[PDB]
Amino acid sequence: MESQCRQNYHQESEAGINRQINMELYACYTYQSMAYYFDRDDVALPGFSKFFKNSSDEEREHAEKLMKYQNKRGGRVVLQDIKKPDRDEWGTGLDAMQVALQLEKTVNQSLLDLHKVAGSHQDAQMCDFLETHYLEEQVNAIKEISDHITQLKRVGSGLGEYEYDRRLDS
Amino acid sequence: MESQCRQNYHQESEAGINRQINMELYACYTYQSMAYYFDRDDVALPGFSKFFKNSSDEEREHAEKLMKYQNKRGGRVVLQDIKKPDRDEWGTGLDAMQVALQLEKTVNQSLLDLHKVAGSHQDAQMCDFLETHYLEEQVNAIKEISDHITQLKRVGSGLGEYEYDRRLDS
Amino acid sequence: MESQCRQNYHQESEAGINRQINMELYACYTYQSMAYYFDRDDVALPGFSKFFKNSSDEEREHAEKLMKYQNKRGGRVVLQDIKKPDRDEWGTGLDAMQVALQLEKTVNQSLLDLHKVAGSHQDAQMCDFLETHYLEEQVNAIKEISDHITQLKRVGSGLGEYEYDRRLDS
Amino acid sequence: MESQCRQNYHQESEAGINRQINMELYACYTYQSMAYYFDRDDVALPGFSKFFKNSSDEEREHAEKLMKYQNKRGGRVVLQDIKKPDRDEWGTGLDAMQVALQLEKTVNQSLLDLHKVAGSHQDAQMCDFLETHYLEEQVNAIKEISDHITQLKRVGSGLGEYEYDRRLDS
Amino acid sequence: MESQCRQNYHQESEAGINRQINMELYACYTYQSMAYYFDRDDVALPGFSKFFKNSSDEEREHAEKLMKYQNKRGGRVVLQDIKKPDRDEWGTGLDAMQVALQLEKTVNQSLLDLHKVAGSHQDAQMCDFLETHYLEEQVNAIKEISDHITQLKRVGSGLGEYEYDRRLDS
Amino acid sequence: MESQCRQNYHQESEAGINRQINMELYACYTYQSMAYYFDRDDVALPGFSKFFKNSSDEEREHAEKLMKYQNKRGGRVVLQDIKKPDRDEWGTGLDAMQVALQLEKTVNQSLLDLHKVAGSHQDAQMCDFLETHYLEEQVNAIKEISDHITQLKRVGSGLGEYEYDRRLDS
Ligand SMILES: [Fe+3]
Ligand SMILES: [Fe+3]
Ligand SMILES: [Fe+3]
Ligand SMILES: [Fe+3]
Ligand SMILES: [Fe+3]
Ligand SMILES: [Fe+3]
Repeated sequence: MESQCRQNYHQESEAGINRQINMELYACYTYQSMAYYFDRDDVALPGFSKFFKNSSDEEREHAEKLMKYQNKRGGRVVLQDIKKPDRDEWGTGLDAMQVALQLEKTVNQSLLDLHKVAGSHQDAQMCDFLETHYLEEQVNAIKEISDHITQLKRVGSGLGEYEYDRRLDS
Repeated sequence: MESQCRQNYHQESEAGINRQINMELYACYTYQSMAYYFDRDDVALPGFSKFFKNSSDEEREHAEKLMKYQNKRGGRVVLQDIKKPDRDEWGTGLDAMQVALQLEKTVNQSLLDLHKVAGSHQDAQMCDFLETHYLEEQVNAIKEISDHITQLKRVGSGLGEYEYDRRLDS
Repeated sequence: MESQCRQNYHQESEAGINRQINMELYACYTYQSMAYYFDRDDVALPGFSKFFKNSSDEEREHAEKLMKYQNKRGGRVVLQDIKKPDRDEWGTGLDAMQVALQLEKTVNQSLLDLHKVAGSHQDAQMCDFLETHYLEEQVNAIKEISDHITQLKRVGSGLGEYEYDRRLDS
Repeated sequence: MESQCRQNYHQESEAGINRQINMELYACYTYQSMAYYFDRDDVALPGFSKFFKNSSDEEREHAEKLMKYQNKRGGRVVLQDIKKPDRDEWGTGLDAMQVALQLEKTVNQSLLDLHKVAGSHQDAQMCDFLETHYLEEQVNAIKEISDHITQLKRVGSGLGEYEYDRRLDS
Repeated sequence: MESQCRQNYHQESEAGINRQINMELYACYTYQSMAYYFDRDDVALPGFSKFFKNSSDEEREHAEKLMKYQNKRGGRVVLQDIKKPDRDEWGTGLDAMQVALQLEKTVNQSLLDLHKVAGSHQDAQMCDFLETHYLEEQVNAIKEISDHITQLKRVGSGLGEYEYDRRLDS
Repeated sequence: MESQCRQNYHQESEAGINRQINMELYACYTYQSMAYYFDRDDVALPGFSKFFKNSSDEEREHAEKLMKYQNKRGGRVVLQDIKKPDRDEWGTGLDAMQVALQLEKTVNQSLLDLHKVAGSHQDAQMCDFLETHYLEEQVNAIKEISDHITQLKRVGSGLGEYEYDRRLDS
């Protein structure tokens, strides 16, 4: 029952998209966890909460665009369990930004590996789709989070973290 | 490290909220699956796709409001794996609406059991929170989906399903 | 042929809603009678006429919302005769307001008994529906009519009743 | 205590108006029944529901205009029981439209008999009142419902009934 | 001289409302004290001053709504002395927020005890009134003040307290 | 710890302001009592209710301006119990206006005694503050209430009191 759409779309690329979908949803869930961690009364950093809630929404949007792409190419979406996040509590604002940077680098490596799979099969359209809609945003997200980390080291604990939280809330 | 917020909030109610969060996220994931199933080129029902994408977004919003409520009361959000949906393909529009009705009844029973836990501990605020923000919407959602099922039986397969899809897309 | 909607909805609650529907329609009919009584040429109190016509319309709206609720829960609307009002003529403005207070207290007692039936079966949603959409309005209506009665005793017969009629017409 | 208004108003005409009031209220109640029948989850025809709810409201308005007319002429409104509708369930859309046509013809015959009573007593004003505000609308209502019946026979059961329901909802 | 309004309103519930009125007025007075404490020239924290003045106004509004409710149900408002606040000076911003949290928890416990009295007498309307207009706001107020306390511990004394004062003034 | 603000501010004037604060709050409480007395279902005079609620709010505003003035001058606000009002019920509209006149004259005498204390210590600014913001308003309030009393004697009991209530509600 090969899809009437399918053309130049390798089954390895199709499986890679399904793998990437689960990875994006995993990142979504971790950011959702962080968002409500910073909403705890004994944490109470609403700027960090908003930053990670927005990051969560953006990851969900990335996953759904991959689901849409899967269908466009005639592939078939196959979902797996979304594994719960690595921690239940995420420390300081700086701690969570550090985790976010490693998470974004993990998603980026996964996308770079997916791009290699697509290129190996001369899937020129899928390569450009990944470059345009995924790879550029990862480079921007990693730079932005790195800037946040550097600034959070500069301002220090206590009042410094409070002031940076105001910046994220603004 | 009992939260400075906590008052009249039983640990059984707190665990019940965490259980309900995972249930809402599970329903979210199933609706997300259906949404992109109806986006398949060999299904191609964009009205059903939109209906289930919106249902998915609403379930996500319900889960996040429970996470917010957990924090308001001084409880602690503890997330578990989001289990993948029961199926990979969802049949006809009528088939998927039937599954949706059973899913909504499952979430509703779970909320009714949660309300009993809250009432047992005379958690009057949590009872009203659940009634106002969860129980009324479940009654409306179940009626709406039941209406859809009846109409989909009336219009039948083929052109009938196409016409009802237009109604959901409108 | 149990409705596909039905969940946590006891047949005693379903019969109680049908009983309440007939009670609301009965109150509607009595207020309609009063409205056109005060439109008689030998009564000629257009403010009282308008007050009771509006009360009649509100009772009709309450009955229809119960019919809608019956359907939402999967119950089945069963209508009975609407008994004609207790009188054909309603006396003075004060007389009719006194009858209205007893009528509203009768409807309120009936709703309070219905709420007990719902609570007995742990129908948490139906309890909140009745509290939100019926019980609060009864408390307000009873206070408002009691205020009217006190004022009508203050102003007395003749010119006093005329002046209060202007207030209701305003 | 003959009303100071009364002139050229026969007691037979006055009783006939009271009879007609009860007939209009009866039709109101039957249409109200149909409206909430089509709101059942196992019927789920919101266009038919709206059509009969509007018909119900129009019958109520006709009854109240007769009550107003009774008072204008110096007659006295005397209300009777409103008998419950002939059925609890009304079948298909076509079935209910058929019942509506017979109901409207029954009300029309009753008004035609009332017009004869008025004319017999040379009540020229009451004849014109009935012609202008009741008889013309009955002819229009009967034609409109007959058109609906013919169209519902044309479109047939299933998808046809669904499409006509959309027309009534529009 | 039982009020013509009174229905399903127990004298224990009526006394409980009068007790709650005095409690709300007491909280009002304490917040008023704090507001003008932070207006002292040797304290000079106008953001904290505004926060507690607004809290004072909200407590006054809660008390007046209970007085209004007492009258709605046919109970009789009986006022007692408003006891002066526990202190004349309230320390640091953090100190006063700590006192506010304990004050709000005291009012909340009192309302929860009042809700139990109402429920014991199956006063369904009064239960919902308390849940809707009092209990939800207490949960929100306690969370908000707890967030303030956590943030004030984070920012520390001196410049930190000044910066948080700006936040409350904003 | 004499305030850095303090200049030409005698401790007798400072104690007098604290005494006046408690007097204004006492008047506030009495007017609040009257406001909800006229909201009783067996009193039901909403114009009088509004008049005394507004008078209550104005007394509260006067007290807070004295608290603000205390701080401006470097004095220290010291609050005492607010004694409950002299009565629980306030009779007729005329009765309550009579009590209001005596209350306003009591507050006025207290302010006149405070002005003497200030003048004795050549506190020229405090004298002008009291004249501008307190003494003129007392003369206006006493005249206005006296006019109300005279009018309420003119219109008499029953319909007259009702008509004057409309004037206060306007
Ligand atoms: Fe992503
Ligand atoms: Fe949900
Ligand atoms: Fe009603
Ligand atoms: Fe008619
Ligand atoms: Fe309060
Ligand atoms: Fe004053």
